[PDB]
Order: sequence, then structure tokens, then C-alpha cells
Amino acid sequence: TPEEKLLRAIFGEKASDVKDSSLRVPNGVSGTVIDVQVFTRDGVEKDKRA
Amino acid sequence: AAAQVLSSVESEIGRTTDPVRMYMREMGTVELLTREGEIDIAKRIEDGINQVQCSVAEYPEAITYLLEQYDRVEAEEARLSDLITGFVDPNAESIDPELAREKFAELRAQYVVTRDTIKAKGRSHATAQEEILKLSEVFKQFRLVPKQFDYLVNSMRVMMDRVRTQERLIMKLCVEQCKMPKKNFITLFTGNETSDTWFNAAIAMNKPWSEKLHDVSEEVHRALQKLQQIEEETGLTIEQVKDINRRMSIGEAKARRAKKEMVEANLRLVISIAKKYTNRGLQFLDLIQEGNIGLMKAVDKFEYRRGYKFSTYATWWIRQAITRSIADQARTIRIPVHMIETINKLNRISRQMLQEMGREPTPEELAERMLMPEDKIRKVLKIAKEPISMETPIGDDEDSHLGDFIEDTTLELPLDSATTESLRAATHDVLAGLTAREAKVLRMRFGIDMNTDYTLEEVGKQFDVTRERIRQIEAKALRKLRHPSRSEVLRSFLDD
Amino acid sequence: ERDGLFCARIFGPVKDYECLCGKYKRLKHRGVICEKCGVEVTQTKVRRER
Repeated sequence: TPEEKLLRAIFGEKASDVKDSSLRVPNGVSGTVIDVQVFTRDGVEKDKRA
Repeated sequence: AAAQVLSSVESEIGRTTDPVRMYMREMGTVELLTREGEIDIAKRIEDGINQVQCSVAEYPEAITYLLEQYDRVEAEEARLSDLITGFVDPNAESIDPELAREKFAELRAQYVVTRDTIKAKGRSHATAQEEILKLSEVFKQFRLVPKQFDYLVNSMRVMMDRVRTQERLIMKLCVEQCKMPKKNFITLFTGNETSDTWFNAAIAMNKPWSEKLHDVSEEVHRALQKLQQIEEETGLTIEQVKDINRRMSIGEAKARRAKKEMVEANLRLVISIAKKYTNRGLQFLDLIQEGNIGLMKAVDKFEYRRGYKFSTYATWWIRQAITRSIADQARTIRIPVHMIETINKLNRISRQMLQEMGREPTPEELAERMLMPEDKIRKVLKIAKEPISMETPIGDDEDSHLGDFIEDTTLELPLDSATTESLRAATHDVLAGLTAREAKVLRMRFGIDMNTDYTLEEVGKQFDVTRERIRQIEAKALRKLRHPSRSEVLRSFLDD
Repeated sequence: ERDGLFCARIFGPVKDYECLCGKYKRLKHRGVICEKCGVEVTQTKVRRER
């Protein structure tokens, strides 16, 4: 809307093309993580995690 | 001759609505033809095609329309297009313009020596008749590729429809108004053919039923002016055109009944080759219909001088028909034919590789074998997937079906609409708290309370000529709106 | 597809104020009729009633 574009022109946040689609728990029941298992790809580099 | 058995069959049938049994009970009337029995059918096809081509060759202006189209394709100084490939390509009992000149020079010479001798001593003089027969025997040597040949047949069809439409209009208006019997009409329409002397003879005959004629004559001898215009443009009699059209109708009807006898005796070859191509791609009655269309297209282009049987030639056409039918839709989406071909090739290579190696078809070996890039193989393996239906029974009870776990993302949140409705009133209060002309500039600048957002030149044409002062007003408005005391209620809206 | 069962020219626009062409964005264009795909720029939820 032009109101949010006016707010962007006044305050000055660029808001680049990166969306916040991280893994969140809906109404998260708290606790303790046991272990993280990560699968890899034969063509894509695993990149430091596993 | 076979309905007595079919009546005893249908007496047992308890109103079967399934078209498969119905189709293979109506097609079982005609038995199998012999091997040399279709040679006479092919000869009747030859006689019908030759009669149609003789009816075309007796039409004198076909050479005129052919030379007109040849001048239109010869006009603009340089053509080697696909329209030239639709021309003659003469058969014996790679087209160069030199042979075209060498074979069209004497054709133009015969045309200009035939056209000048029309008015010599009569319209249907015997020497002129021999010249017309000689020109027709010259024209029958060069026979067209059937694209432009069927185009000229359709043009002759349009001309015949115009002539018969005018004649039918005259006949229906006469029957509607004067109610003239056919005995006094057909004889005069055959005999006179040129002038209104039969009309004067109908006036001279008393006939008190014909007294309702004077108020319609202004259309009666107006509709014959169109026939006079047709005779001025053509120069032919009605009876010869009717005889040519009757011979063309016979030559089409012989080939038509031959095609009837061919299809009623070869539906069973179609069903025998079609029941082995039913690998669950689509319901098979469409495959039967497409096989019948392929049978028609194989009969329409069948040769006799080859000496082979028709089944081997028709098998390729009917497999092409079944292939394009199974590759036409094949899904709920549209996939082209070459994509289906590449998917089938990759499926056969993957099946052979799983048979030889014994494990899963890893696409790296496929890319090393078929010299294709790996991302293309990923794309082809990713696109090819059948969609899932809208019911999909999961549980045992009739409660768990779809219309659940799937949401529509077009309907947005009511909280965002509430924050938008609060932001509208907040910006309205901000614009009301400032200067009114500043409010009008900030509204008509970015499209607030307007339909379109005006550019700087449009604002310059509306408000004032100076455009740098508008930018100074915008900078002053931004400096006045960077203050936190006037935007403390707007700082909470910054995260959205 | 233009002449289709899920089309945008006849069976409602899939998005509000947007053509099938992908060119008539930038909301300043109001009320115009497209010459390529021919999608009238109307509001949402019209696709369910055409």
C-alpha cells in the first residue's frame, strides 16, 4: 500500500529480498533437544554443519 | 442381410448400455474380404478419382485461376517459399525455374491459341471442341499435389454453390409466388437458357393461375440479371455445368461407397491392433476412435502400384495416431510430445540400467552416457509426476477425506486488516495535524486518497510550474516527520 | 491458458489487479482492458462467481 511505502520513505529501511521462513514451533511445548540429524546431498556441498 | 441374427441377439439383451459390446455387435455384420478382392475396390477408387479429375479438366477457367495464382506467386521477383512446393510436381505414367519455363511456355501458348478461337463460328463448334479437348489432354498431363488441388476443388465448390444458390433462389421464389409446375418449368429452363423469351411465352399462354405475376416481375427479371452476369463472366451453358457436376458427384460417390466398404470390413483390424495398446494411459474407447481416424487417414493415402498389403502400410499410421492420442493430454496438465519422448527414453535407460547393475538408477551415469547435463536430468525427473486426486481415502472410516489439512493463502489475517485500518486513521491524523497544503501534497503525491499517483510533471502542470520547490517541500516534510514525538504511535508499526 | 478451464480472461483473475500477461502491475493502471491476454483488473474473490 502507499501508506507503507510512505513509511518506508520516511524511516528508510531497504527490506531486501530475504524472507523470514525459519523453522518455528507453533505454540511451542518447551523442552530439551536430544540430537540433530542432518541429511546431505551428493551434488550440493554439505557446508560445515555435519 | 444379417438383421435376423441381430434381432435374436437383442431379444436376449436386457438393455445393455455399455458401448463396447454394442460396437462389436454392429461391426460384426461385414465379414472378412479376400486378398485380391480389394483390387476392384481400388480400381473403383481410380475410376472415381479420374471422373472427378475429368470434371475438373472440362472446367475451362481452372487454367485461368491456376495462371492467376501462378502470377501472384511469380509477381514479387524472388520466391522459394512453401507455397511453391504446393504446386504440380508431375508424376510419370527438386523444382527449378528453368524446367518451369520449359514446361509452361507451351502451356501459355496453348492458352493464348485457345482463348482467341472461342468466337470463331460458334460457342460449341466442332473444331473448337477439338481444341478444348486438346487443351484438356494437355492439362491432364500435369497434376497437382493435393493441397492446391483440393484448394481448386474447394474454389470450384464455392462457384458451384453460388450458381446453385442463385438457381435455387429463382426456383423457390417462383414456387412461392406463382406456384409453377415442373412440366412447364424444366423444359423452358433446359431449352432457352439465355433470354426472357420463355417468360414472354408464359405470358402469351393464358393460364389463369399465372395472373399473380405482375407484382413479382421486378424481382423475377432482376434475379436473372445475376445469371446474365455469371454468363458474362464465364461464357458457359447451364446444362454442361450440370452434367459436369453430376459426373463429379458420381466420381465422389463411388469413392465414398468404396471408403464405406473399406471401413466396414476393416474395423476389426483396428480393434485387433488397438486392444494391445491399452496400457492404462486413458480409457480405450478414445483409442478405438483415434484408431478409426487413423484408418481413415491411411485409406485416404493408399497406393495400388506398390503390390504390398494394406495392413503393413496402415500399421504405421494407426500407431502414429495412437501415439499422438496417448501423448496429447496424458495427464491433467499439458506436456509436449518431445518431453514425453525424452521421459520414455530415460525410463527405458533407467530400467535397463537397473536390470544390468542391480541397484537404483543414479542420474550421474545417465548424464555420462547420454552426454546430457545433470541439471537437465534433474529438471526432467522433477517435472514428470502425476497429480493426486481430491478424495484419497486414508482411513478405514468414511470421515477422513480431503478438504482438510489444505489451506488457502489468499484469505489473509484479520489482525493485519485491523492494523491497516488503524494505520489509515493514524496517517489521517498525521496529515490533519500538519499544514493543510502539506497534507494535499502528501496525498496527491504518492496516491493517498486518489486513484493514480501523479508524476512530478503532472504535479507541475496542476499546482505550480516550479518543481524544485516541490522537492524542497518534500524535504521539509521529511524533516518534520523524522521527529519521534509526532511518530511515536508509528514506531510500533515499523516492524510490519 | 487463455482459452482454458482455469483461465484468467474468462474464469476470474487469479490475483487482484493483475493480468495473465505479467505486465500490467504497478497499480496506477486502473480499469484498462489488456490487449494480449484481456484480463480486466478487478478485485479478488471474483474467480469463484464467474
